[PDB]
Amino acid sequence: QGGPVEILPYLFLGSCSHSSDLQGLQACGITAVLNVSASCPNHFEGLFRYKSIPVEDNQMVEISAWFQEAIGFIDWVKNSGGRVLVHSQAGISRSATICLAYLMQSRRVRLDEAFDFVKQRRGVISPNFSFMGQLLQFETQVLCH
Repeated sequence: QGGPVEILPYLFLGSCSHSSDLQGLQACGITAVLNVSASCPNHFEGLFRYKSIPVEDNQMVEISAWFQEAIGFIDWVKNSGGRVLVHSQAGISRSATICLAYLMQSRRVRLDEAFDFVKQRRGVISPNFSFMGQLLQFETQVLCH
């Protein structure tokens, strides 16, 4: 029971085909669009604020470089923009991971309570099933740093 990701009525995230009806419904009344494609951190605005995150092409694109970018783009929209929607590009939870950083550096809940809030269990990326070691790493990475 999961798939689509949505944090509060201001932050929205997709993942699989659900990103179509979702990104479209919000598109009608959207403000900041996190186009996870390329062109590095680009700040366009076809309709309001188009954000572009540099994606990669290997395994699942390491998301350790979008920590400050995610919380800087998502927070910059909630503090002035309005609604930020992160799109996907491989039926993966990469987009939900970006919003995770926001809830971490902004809500201070670490990937533990943050991942548990953005959605329910069932949904582990990369080799990380039945394991509780990854915790202080992302914490000091998105919060402390």
